[PDB]
Amino acid sequence: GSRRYDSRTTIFSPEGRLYQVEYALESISHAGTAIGIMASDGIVLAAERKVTSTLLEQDTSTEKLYKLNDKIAVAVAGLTADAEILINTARIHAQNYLKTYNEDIPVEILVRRLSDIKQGYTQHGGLRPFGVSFIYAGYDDRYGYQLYTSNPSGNYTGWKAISVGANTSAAQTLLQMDYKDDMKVDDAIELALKTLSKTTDSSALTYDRLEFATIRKDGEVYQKIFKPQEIKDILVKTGITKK
Amino acid sequence: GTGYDLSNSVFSPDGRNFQVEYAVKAVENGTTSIGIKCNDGVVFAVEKLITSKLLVPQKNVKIQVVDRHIGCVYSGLIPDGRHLVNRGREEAASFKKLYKTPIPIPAFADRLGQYVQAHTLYNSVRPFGVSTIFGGVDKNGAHLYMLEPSGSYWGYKGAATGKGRQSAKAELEKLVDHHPEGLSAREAVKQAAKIIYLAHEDNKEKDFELEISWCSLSETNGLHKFVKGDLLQEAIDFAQKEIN
Amino acid sequence: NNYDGDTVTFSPTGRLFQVEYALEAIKQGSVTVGLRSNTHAVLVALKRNADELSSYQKKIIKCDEHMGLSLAGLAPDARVLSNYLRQQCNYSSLVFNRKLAVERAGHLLCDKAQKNTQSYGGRPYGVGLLIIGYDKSGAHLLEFQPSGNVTELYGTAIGARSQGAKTYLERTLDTFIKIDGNPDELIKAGVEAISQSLRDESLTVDNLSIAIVGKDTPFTIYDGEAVAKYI
Amino acid sequence: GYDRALSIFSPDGHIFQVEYALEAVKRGTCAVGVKGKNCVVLGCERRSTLKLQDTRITPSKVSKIDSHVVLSFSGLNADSRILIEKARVEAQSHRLTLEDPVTVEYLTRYVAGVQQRYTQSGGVRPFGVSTLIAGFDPRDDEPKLYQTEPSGIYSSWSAQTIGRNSKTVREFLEKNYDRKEPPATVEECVKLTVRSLLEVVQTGAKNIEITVVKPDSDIVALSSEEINQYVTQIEQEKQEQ
Amino acid sequence: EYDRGVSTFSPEGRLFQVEYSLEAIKLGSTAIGIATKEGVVLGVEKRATSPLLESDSIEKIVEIDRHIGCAMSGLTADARSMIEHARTAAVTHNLYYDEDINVESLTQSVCDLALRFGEERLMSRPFGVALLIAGHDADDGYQLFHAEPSGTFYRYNAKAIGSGSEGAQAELLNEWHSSLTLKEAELLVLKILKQVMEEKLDENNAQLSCITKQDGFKIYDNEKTAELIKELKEKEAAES
Amino acid sequence: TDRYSFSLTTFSPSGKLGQIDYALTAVKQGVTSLGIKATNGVVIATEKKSSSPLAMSETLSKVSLLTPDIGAVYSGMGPDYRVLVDKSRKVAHTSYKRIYGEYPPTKLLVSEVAKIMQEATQSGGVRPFGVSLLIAGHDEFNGFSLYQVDPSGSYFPWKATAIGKGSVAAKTFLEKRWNDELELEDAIHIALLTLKESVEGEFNGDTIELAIIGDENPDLLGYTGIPTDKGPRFRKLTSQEINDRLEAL
Amino acid sequence: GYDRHITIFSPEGRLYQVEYAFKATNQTNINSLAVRGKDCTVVISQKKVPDKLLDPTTVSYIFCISRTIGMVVNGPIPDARNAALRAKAEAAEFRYKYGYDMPCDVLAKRMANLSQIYTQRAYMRPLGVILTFVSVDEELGPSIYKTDPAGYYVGYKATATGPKQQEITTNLENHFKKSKIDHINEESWEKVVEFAITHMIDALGTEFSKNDLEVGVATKDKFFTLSAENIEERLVAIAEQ
Amino acid sequence: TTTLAFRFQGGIIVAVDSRATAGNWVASQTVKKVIEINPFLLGTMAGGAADCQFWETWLGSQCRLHELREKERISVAAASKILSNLVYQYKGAGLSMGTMICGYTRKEGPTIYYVDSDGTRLKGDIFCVGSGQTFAYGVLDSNYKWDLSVEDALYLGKRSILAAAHRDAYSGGSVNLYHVTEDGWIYHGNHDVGELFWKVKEEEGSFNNVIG
Ligand SMILES: CCCC(=O)N[C@@H](CO)C(=O)N[C@@H](CC(C)C)C(=O)C(CO)CO
Ligand SMILES: [Mg+2]
Repeated sequence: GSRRYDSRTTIFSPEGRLYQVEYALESISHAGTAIGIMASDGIVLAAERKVTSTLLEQDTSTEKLYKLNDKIAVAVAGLTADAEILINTARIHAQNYLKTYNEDIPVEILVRRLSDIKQGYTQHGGLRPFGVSFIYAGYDDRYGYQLYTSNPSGNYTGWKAISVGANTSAAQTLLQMDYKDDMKVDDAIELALKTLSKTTDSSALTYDRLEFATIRKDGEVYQKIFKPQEIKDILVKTGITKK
Repeated sequence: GTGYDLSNSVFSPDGRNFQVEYAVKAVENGTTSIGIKCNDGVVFAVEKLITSKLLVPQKNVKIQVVDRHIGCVYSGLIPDGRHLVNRGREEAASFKKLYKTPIPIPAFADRLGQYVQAHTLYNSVRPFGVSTIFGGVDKNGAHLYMLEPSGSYWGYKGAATGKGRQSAKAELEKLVDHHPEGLSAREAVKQAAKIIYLAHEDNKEKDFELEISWCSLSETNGLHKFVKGDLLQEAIDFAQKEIN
Repeated sequence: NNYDGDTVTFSPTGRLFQVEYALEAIKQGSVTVGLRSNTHAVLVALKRNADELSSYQKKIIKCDEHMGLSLAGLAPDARVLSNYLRQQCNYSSLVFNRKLAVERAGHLLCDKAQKNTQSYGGRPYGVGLLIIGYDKSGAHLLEFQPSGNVTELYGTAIGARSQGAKTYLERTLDTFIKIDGNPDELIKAGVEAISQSLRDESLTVDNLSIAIVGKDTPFTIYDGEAVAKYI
Repeated sequence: GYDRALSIFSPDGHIFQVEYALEAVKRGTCAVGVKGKNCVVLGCERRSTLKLQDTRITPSKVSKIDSHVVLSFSGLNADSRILIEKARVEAQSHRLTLEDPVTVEYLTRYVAGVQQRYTQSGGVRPFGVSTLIAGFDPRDDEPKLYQTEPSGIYSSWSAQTIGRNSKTVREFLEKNYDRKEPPATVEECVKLTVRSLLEVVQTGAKNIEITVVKPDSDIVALSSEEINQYVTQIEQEKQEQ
Repeated sequence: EYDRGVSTFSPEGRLFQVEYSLEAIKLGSTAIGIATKEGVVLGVEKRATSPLLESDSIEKIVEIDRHIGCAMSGLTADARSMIEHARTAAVTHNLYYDEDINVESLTQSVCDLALRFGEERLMSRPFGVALLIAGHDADDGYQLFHAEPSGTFYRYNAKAIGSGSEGAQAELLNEWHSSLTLKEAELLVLKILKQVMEEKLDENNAQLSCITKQDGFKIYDNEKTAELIKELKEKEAAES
Repeated sequence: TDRYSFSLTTFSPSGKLGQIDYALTAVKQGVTSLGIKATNGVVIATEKKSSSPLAMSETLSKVSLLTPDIGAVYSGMGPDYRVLVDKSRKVAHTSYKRIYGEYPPTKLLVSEVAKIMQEATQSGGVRPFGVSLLIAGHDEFNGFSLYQVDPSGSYFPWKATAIGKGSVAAKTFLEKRWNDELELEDAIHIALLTLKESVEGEFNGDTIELAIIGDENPDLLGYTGIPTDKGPRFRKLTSQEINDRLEAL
Repeated sequence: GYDRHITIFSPEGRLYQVEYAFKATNQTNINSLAVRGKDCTVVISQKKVPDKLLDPTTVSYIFCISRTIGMVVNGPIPDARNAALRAKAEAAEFRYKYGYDMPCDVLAKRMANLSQIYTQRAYMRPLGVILTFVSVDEELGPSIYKTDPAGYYVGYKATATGPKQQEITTNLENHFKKSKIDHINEESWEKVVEFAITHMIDALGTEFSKNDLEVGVATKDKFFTLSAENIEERLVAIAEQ
Repeated sequence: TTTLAFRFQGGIIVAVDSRATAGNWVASQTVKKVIEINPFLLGTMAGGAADCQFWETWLGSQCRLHELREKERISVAAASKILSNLVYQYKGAGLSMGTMICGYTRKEGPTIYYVDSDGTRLKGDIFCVGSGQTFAYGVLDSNYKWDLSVEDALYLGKRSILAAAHRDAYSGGSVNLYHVTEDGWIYHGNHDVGELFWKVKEEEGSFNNVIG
């Protein structure tokens, strides 16, 4: 029958490793770098666009940063289409939680739901996993500001600062060097921009090659996706470009 | 590359489905079976290889009937032939239920052909290991058809399949060439007995039992009946006289 | 050999190797013989034992008061097939108040077995069945193979070394065909036939099973001391 | 739809997918469980890459199945999440239908049955997870410690470890656990557990989790400072022997 | 080889997965059964993998019903599904018929479940466990059945399964007679277990149980088994 | 039966999704098609490569309307594109117009077709689509937009781009010829000039297909009497208009 | 390897099964052509009856799909009849659901969509047939639309299919370059049948008897197939040309 | 029907009648309305005869399965809840049953649970179910006290079922008596009303509404 063509995507290697999970992580390793930093009063997400050209529109472009609800956002590294599938499911689950409990979904619950969705593909169904890694930046009343990551294995972890995609080792070393616990959100913006500029593969770091977002505080939490002009302003403000 | 013949419904670089051709190989290794369309009907005949004398004679019937007017004989995997005949019986039943009239021979042929051809579209199923000679009398007269494991079927003045298919075919052609006006029903019965006896020579090591049925507009009133009794013995004697 | 992976693959010769391997599973099974006259039909079964502490496995299965079978091969597949045959006889009796003809039972088994030789996933049944029955047409004996081919015979044998009993019945045909109205002589002929298929054994009370069906005799199975008179 | 038999037999009588799941368990964090006279202690190893990791929000290795029964694991953490969810749902269902919380053995048998089912179903791979389930049966002060493997086997243990370098910890436990005298005090049991972890944990504390289980739904996870106290006691007594 | 189906015949006429599962059963703990006229006896090697393992939690002999017990050997995790099926079969037969289920019928139901594998959903592989089903009913008295993942089952006066089954079968064949008593059967089971065991046989790594028409199916506690072991030692010491 | 219930697109050890790369390869061998966004409209163009001169070119329409304000062109395997445009037209109604009464924005329809393609790269027993699409649309709150959708399901917004054989050369041309002050007529002119390099044979209205998303066409509405019903912005250029704009190069 | 057996992409972006189905279309060694008249559409095909045991009247590759649509198939007769039955079903369902006769091009698009499905889903093999639909559509006039195993479909001013396809194609191209129109400027369908037979005899270089041809004519609100006697009339009238 | 069960110092007393009626027709006078689920578990029957008999036999099957799986006697709470969830699955379908699960376990002591086809499940010390529950309730409540002797409690249950059998037309036949102690249940005989009435009238001096 068809059993000869079945690649068996949900089997174990003799070492106890999932072939497809490892290969999808290797795939994500070539994706644009994304960084999340959790300050004491905010969270910062930054990412570099792998797709670059003079003719690419940036105003209407959303490739790496996505809104899940009004208090949680994601930085994406990997297959953007699998990412959009998972983001749609996550938005639906957040709105389900809202309809059921009349409260915004706690960040870890949403992250765990999305990680369970990811893990399902690695145990049954005989389908390929999602070639996407996520950095979730969120806020809830129970734990405050939260930063999580999720890889195709379905495993998820919580971080003060973290990076996914290309040059994760260099970015993680730089963050471990320059991260302090009591820092504010603006210092985190500066640190994220510095790490992206030091780990980029391009000549210089411009506004057109990166996406930026901040979840900060009026007693309320505001989620800001940075526009190209705001990105250019913050770049010239942190001393990475001039005018 | 290679491996094109390992799965069904796989096109080879020359555009062939090797599994169907292997099914045809399975067909050719079967016993001889023929059909002769005469002036007002059709006659079907088959050789039954009597492997031992422990076989109860006149039992173990091979000729099958669909509805009351269709006769079917097949060479190859006997169980695949029975399966195909069961499907054809379901088709004829549904056709009668919806349209009241018994299913015409071309309509029934297309039912069988679509079924067999569908069995060559997927790797999850094996093609039919039979070739089938069938037919009968409808409102448009007598019809004889032969259907291949590929799903290909055609209308024939005469048809033959199995081991002795070559000799049989030749004999059939002689008939078509000698009297183009046609044979009568009983004449066709005796001639089918002759052709089965002649085609048995390719299996002359083991003894055989002749089996003949017919569907004639005048001799059987359009119904399918086994040729038995005095007429069967008459055909057997005609065959004995024609071989010697 | 790349053509023996499943039942949906024809070999270039036109063969179905999984069906052939099921037949070979039969040939490794214990010997059982069946024969019939014009009024009766007998199954004799040499049931095999795993060892001397083992039980000689049940080898004859009743399907209805007028029909039964003996098996050679994979006992589970014979259980499945015998249950199907029981259900078909039961359906005949319930819906039509009609004892199922033995020929029709053979046809139904043929179709049930053929369904497994053409579909991916699953296998042909690894059993051969000898089916005896008395119906409105008299006595009947049928041989059933996993290929689906069912054939009506006066006598036959299946299992290991079955050719001895086969040739014995081929020679004794005109003798046992005329044992009408004397079940003991028919059973003795069947036991001599099954004895012709022994190499380093001899029939005893533990390894013998007999089954009889006939004109005024419903399908009955004799096991143990009941068969001692035929040894 | 997808029902292909992934876990099948090999000619030597092995189900390679289950053994590879055991392999995945062998590369997971170490987990140890020790039965006291009136408590069960579960210790767990954290990885040393905790640089920048947020310990407040990161999932802990010891998950509470019910007020009286807790579960730790070794292997793939996502499979563990699936198993833990199934176990918690079954515990609430047992409360609902029997009007009595699950026994540690019943919960263990349910988890092991799920794992076994996964080695027998088509289209699915086994769990790369082995579990230690600890607690006290309702209205009982006898400790219970059970272990389940990806194959579906489960068994009771006076003390047991699974995961990476668990053979060293197992040798230490076989040497230093007396059936005649189990650790009487909670302190003695926690001390034995942190010693068992330190045999393989080359970082010391902060890379050690400890959860104590006492009867009648008393469950407490030790803070890093209490673990540091125990570790300093172990280091002081290390020179003695 | 994954390049074939689970329901695939070998050229010799055997099911690959069935034979391989039998090979897996050969690797399991030893389980021996002896059927007498005073009852049936089932013994198993517990086989602890570490001194820390509490040997009491090794349930390799289970109760199907008050008159039917079971001993498992091989991948004992696979046994659970069969044990629940058999317990449900016995209780359901008692519900439908107000009587105890015949031992052969219970074994047949288990084996009907056994070959329900392949690729309308079934299990993917055969069981990796073999069963000794001991019981008593009024029709055939005391019975001991051996149930394989092949769907086939046999009846035995005595039968040994698992690791070291060959020599155990030989010993049983030599030492079994029809007039064997229950205690004699217990001692013989303990003897063969001690012979094929890789450790010194004691009450902690060997479990004994029996089925009597009077008292049903009872698993011997540690003390009775220890006394039987001491009595076997005394019996063996009184030989020349 | 359908035994193909498993993914036919898996990760290689290098991390590549082989079938997606091979579908992109199949796209690269497709006829050149380009799109250019202006300030008052968008233009999409392609070459009408007919195999036989006996074939009628008008039936082989490579530019397809999706909504009255959104059109599409492709490079790759024609039939995949045809079934994709059918699915897109259907989903524009089922998932949006029947819910909100208005046609969907360009980005949302693009994401729906991207979801279809991503399903094709992950569902059981199916190959990815062998096409890349250029979707040119206009909505009230985003203005004019031009998106490119790949077999992987990835989509990106372009000021101007090209796909197919002459993709690299055409894109270089567009990069050195495009500015944010461009007009719809200037964009049509640049599109014609860019196609002139990617078409070696005859270059007339009969051999090229060109369409625009510009202003609303009340004459193409079919009815009058609803002041809010402005008309369709998608308009396919006729061969005569193409010739009139070619004669003045 | 296996990318040559199912409809998936080769590293060169090719579907080898589709190409091999295209190859299978020429298995019957029969050529056919289709031409458009003033108000009709003619299809001629070769009629090869090799066996003397065959009923020639049942040997056909032209199908009456609807009362207005005719279909000639280049390929094996099992796949031909499969596609023909599917087309008849689709045309009847169209007339029922939408209240007007299915247009030729719409049926072509339907069959082409099914072919595309076969080339994208792996469980179903492509049909090794090339389908030529002819009609006199109420909105388009004489129409010829062709569909191939690849899922491609297109209309033609005239067309030809088979092994000697290119020769007939060249002849027709030359005639239409000379004639400067896209059809046959003849009023009667008999004259268009004559034209088609003449140009096939010229392109193939072989004469035809009445038993060597199959002629299907589509006129307004009718599609029929000529008998051997009607074809003999056409040939006899050709003799004077 | 009239069934009653009450717990006191000495354990549990269970007392039922034995009459089954199909309308005004007395279908039977010898119906066993106590199911002996196990040596420590009894179940009373009141309502549809088929419903009660069938579902309590099924409950006994479920309790046997529980013993086989958990190697432990099922609790009274668990058995009552099994039956309760079963009948609630059929709520509205037309099941008519009113049962009392009475038992002793080492965990919860002696326990009486009332279950009905409505899905109601109640734990209690005294219960009377059936068409004649009010009649038995009168006598039982008027003569109940916790510190009753086993003899006195047996006689109180017998007398309450007798009073119900007297006044209620649909109750009668024979009183079936059971005593549940820590060691399990003990049957205390089938007492025909046709003689017990006159015996109690003579010895007790009650039933002065009757001629005799
Ligand atoms: C012939 C069968 C017809 C039947 O089922 N009658 C029922 C209800 O009319 C019935 O006999 N119920 C008894 C209970 C016993 C029989 C278990 C009862 O509960 C009281 C009234 O509640 C007696 O009337
Ligand atoms: Mg295909």
